[PDB]
Amino acid sequence: ALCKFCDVRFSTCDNQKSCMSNCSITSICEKPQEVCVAVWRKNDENITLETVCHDPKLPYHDFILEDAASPTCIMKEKKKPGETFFMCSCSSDECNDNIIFSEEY
Ligand SMILES: O=S(=O)([O-])CCC[n+]1ccccc1CCO
Repeated sequence: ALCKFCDVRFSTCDNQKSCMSNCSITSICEKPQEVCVAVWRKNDENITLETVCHDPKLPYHDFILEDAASPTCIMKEKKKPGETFFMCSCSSDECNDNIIFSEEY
């Protein structure tokens, strides 16, 4: 359990099949059950990328990390009232550093 852990940073990730995190912090997750998470958001002022460790038995941003067992971080759209974002989780080393915006691969 070893993840990029910069929390929410500005990003230029847009209109590409995959993105790097460009996060310089790689952390040992505090608890062994934790997985890596990436969250991509765009509003009319900026794009951000959030990278953390998170326990997948706990919701994150009001969603369950159903993909926690995956070695790769495959972005999927999350829609709630007021906000749409993209999120993925994964459980291989620094896997939230290689963020894939496709299911084609
Ligand atoms: O802002 S949007 O509504 O179009 C969602 C964009 C989703 N997204 C984010 C970042 C990189 C790539 C993609 C899609 C693949 O090109």
